[PDB]
Amino acid sequence: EVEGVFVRATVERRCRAGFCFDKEGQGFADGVLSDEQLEALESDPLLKVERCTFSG
Amino acid sequence: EVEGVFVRATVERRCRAGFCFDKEGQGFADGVLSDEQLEALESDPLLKVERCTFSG
Amino acid sequence: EVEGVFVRATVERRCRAGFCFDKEGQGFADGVLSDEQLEALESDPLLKVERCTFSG
Amino acid sequence: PYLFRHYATSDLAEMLEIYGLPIRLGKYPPGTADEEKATLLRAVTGLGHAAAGIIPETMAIDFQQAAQGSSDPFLAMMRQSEDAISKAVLGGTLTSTTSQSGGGA
Amino acid sequence: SYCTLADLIEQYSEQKIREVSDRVNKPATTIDTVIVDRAIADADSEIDLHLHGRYQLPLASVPTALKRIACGLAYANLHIVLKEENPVYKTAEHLRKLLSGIANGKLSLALDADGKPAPVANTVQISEGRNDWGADW
Amino acid sequence: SYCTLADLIEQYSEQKIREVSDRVNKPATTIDTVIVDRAIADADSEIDLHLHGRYQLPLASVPTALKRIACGLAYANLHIVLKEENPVYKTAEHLRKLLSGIANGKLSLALDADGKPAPVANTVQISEGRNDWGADW
Amino acid sequence: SYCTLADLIEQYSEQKIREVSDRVNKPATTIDTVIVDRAIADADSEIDLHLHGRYQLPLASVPTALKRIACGLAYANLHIVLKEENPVYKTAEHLRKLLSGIANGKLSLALDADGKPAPVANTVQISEGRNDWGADW
Amino acid sequence: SYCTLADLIEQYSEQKIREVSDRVNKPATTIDTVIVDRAIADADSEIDLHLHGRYQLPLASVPTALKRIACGLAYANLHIVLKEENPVYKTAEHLRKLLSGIANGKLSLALDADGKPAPVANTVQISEGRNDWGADW
Amino acid sequence: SYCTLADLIEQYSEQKIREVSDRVNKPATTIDTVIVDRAIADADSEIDLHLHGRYQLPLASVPTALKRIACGLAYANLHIVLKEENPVYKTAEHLRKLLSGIANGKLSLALDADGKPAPVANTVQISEGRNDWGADW
Repeated sequence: EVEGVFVRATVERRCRAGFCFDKEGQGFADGVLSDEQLEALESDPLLKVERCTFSG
Repeated sequence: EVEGVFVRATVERRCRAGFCFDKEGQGFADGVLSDEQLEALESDPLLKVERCTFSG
Repeated sequence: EVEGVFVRATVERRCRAGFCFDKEGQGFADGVLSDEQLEALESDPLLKVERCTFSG
Repeated sequence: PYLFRHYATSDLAEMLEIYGLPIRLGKYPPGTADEEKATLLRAVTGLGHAAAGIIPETMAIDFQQAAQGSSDPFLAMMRQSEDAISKAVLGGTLTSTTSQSGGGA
Repeated sequence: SYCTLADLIEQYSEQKIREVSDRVNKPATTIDTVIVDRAIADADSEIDLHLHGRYQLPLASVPTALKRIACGLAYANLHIVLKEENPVYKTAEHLRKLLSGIANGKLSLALDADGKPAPVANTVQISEGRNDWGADW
Repeated sequence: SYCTLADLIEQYSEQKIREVSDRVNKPATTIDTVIVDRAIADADSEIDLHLHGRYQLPLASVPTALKRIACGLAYANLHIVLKEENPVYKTAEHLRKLLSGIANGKLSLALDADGKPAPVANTVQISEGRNDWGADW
Repeated sequence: SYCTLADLIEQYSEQKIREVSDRVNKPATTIDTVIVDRAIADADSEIDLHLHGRYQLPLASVPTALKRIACGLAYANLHIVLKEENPVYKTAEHLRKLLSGIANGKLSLALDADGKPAPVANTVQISEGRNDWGADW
Repeated sequence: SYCTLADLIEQYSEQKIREVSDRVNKPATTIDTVIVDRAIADADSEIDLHLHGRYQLPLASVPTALKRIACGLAYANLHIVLKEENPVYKTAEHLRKLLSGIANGKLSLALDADGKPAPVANTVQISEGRNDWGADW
Repeated sequence: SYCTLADLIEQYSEQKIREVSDRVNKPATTIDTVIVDRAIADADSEIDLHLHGRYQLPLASVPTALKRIACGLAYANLHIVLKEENPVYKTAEHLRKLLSGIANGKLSLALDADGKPAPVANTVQISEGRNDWGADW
């Protein structure tokens, strides 16, 4: 099981091309790959964040 | 810029056609115009408030 | 009404072309225009100054 | 006087926190990648605790003064405030300007 | 890909690109796309060499000055033999001077279409800042 | 767009623009608008490269000196081959010198029509200023 | 408008202005007012570039030296092609040297007709001056 | 008006003034007063540019050296085209060197007829001098 | 192997490679693979000499700029006799200048295909850091 999910329509910093804008991607508290990119992508939320059990 | 939006997907009180509703997230905080009507539109955030400035 | 007048044949620094010489122009204590030029033109009097009510 | 003493004590605590190692700034030439920038930054960050380190001749580290002075001004202010408080509360004959020792009937 | 075959044709006319790109037919008849692609790739590689320390490599947008520089370098690369006094060589040298000025922080990389480029975080780094006793306790 | 085709024609006469812009007809007959547009865009890109650090990029108005500089650079860009001793090259070099002087803070960007340009906030930055105990308590 | 068509004619004779201004008729017949206006505007723009940091831009009066400088620069601008050894180019360079000397505070902008020019308030700025305890209390 | 038409005729002979002033008649017949007046005005404007920081502008008297300098500059201004090796250009350069030496405080402006010129009050300024307790109390 | 025979053919055309590689047949007929391999190996050895102090030797990927540099050096090595003014020699000198700039930390080694190169740990080294009494005891 993976612990870590953000499902409150919450905002996170995801960078597409030359800018970082609101979007929900990985949104997990565990990492095995893309750690250096995840840091920029996984900036903790701006707004209310609540976690669930995807169990994927 | 925009001082604040206070949307959280909820307006304070958007009253139209004689009925007062709660939706469309039209919360503003500024004295640009319609401050007297801004008191009526605002001043009732029943649900939580999340401020995310649009930098307009 | 405008408060500010100098009617004692008093001297004030008015600059015409490359020099500042005695002359009575604006001579008012209120300003809405030509403030930067008025400062040079509205140098407080050299001699006796008395004010009146033009009410223009 | 309480506010004066509070400000002086907080400022002294901050200055004591900054005291110790010097601030040192690293400089890198054009064409230094982000990974090398991060490595230089970590090296500079840990250089104060670490006695020794090596960098390319093209780089540079400058050790600048951190906080040089004394506790004299802060302590002077604290003493002034405390003397004022003592005089106001219990009088300026026994507490602030202490009456000193000396017995007798 | 800061420049394309269309950009090269527009800047130097299709005849010159055909003449300097067709190496097997005399007189030239068609433009060799592979040779042009390699020249453009080499120009982009040189520009990235110059710009790696100040901006992100995989730029999402191409600034116009970057387009001009890439076109010039690509055309200079399409010449098998290039002498010192050839004017194309002088243009390439001027463009390289512009690139060096950009790298040394004397020139700024301009707008792409409406937004700024993406500078790297090289200058951002600071230790962290220890300022306890100053947090309104 | 600091300069237009009208400006180029006015500065260099329509005949010269036709001669240096029409590459497919010999003798030239018409002015190619696409080539002129690309040359003007390249001139604007170079000027923005020079002016990005002192003023806002999307200028709402074009200063007259900027118009002259853009026209000169655009005309210099319309030459496929440009030698060192060509007078047009010397004019381009002088205009680039003017741009560099502006960038280094030795020349000021003049009035557009009646108002000043919009300098960037680079010099404005200061920490904030902590001056408690001095607010008339 | 530091100089006019009358000033150009007076300084360089009407024949030379006609020859360097009429581009469509060979031999020249009339002076093109639009071309002369653009040249004068460009000269004024360059002069303002040089003088923006020491005086107000919209000068209410034109100093005589400014008239001579504007006339020279305008005439130099009316040449489509201007080589380095052309004497008109040398005169333009001398006038630009005069302008640079004025900007660097080595030469003063002279009288317009009888009064001084209007310097900017750049040097005026001082903090404010806190001198309580010295007001005859 | 540091020099007049009489001074120009006396210094350079009436024939040369006629030759360099009459632009409409070939061969020249009369001296154009307007052209000479403009040349003299330009010379005076340049001299004032050089002398504004040390003396008052509207000089009530003309020093003799000023007359010679004005005559030389005015004659140099009457040439539409003036090359570098023209001796008149060299004389103008020498006179400009004299003016620059005067401005930099290496040469003094001589007597006008019997009295000194009028220097400006630039050096006079001092704060005021606070010396209470030293007034024989 | 930063470059291959295909890269050399693409950059310099197959005819020139055949001419400078076939030493036993006159006129040349085939490209000698051994000679080309040795030239490419020598170019790679020189590049490694220049890049050993900043990156790992056995690079897993070849940056594009490295490909261009290797191709140029390999072609320059295929000439038995190379004079100073030969343009190929000048190109080799320019590429060596690029390599030296990379070594001295003025240019960065660009992207290979999408990822960064692998810099060596030369700058990483620090003593260790003794900071007991600061571990939240």
